[PDB]
Amino acid sequence: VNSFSGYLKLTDNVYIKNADIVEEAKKVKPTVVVNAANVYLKHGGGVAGALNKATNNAMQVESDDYIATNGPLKVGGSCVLSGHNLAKHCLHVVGPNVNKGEDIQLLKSAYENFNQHEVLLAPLLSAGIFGADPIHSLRVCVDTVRTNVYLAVFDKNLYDKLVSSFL
Ligand SMILES: O=C(O)C[C@H](NC(=O)c1ncnc2[nH]cnc12)c1ccccc1
Repeated sequence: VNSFSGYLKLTDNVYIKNADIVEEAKKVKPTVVVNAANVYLKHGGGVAGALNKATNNAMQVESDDYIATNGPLKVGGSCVLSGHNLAKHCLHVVGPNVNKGEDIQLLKSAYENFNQHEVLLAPLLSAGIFGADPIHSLRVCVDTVRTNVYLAVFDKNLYDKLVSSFL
């Protein structure tokens, strides 16, 4: 038993809610919150800007040190950093950004990072301003992630569309 509330059940391991991931994290304090990061860990907008703002820019400061030491991530890759005031850890996962012309096939590789963690609070990778088809991304999530994932969808109309079309 865990502490998430009001989530709709989709498969053996995936739950979904129309919610602000920042507020879900502040409430649950999950072991792992997933950030929809880019390879430079420049947290400007979307999930990343929202999470970083909620940490008072501490996420960005930590991320800049990470990049200075290690260089950029790969599209499809991830790193584990602090969750600051939101979670124990933040798993920064880079899905492909269709608005940058990146390869949508890399979405499955991106979701595979979730399997290294027993339970996660996460956004829908590559959706929103990342420009991929969100129905396709939810499908890839359910068909790739085997650990317990609690998906937070910000946009109400999107959430309703995703639930109503889920197979
Ligand atoms: O779920 C959605 O609608 C799409 C989702 N975007 C957000 O979650 C989001 N965006 C902006 N500001 C926010 N403040 C709280 N959540 C926020 C997203 C998924 C993947 C990559 C980029 C964005």
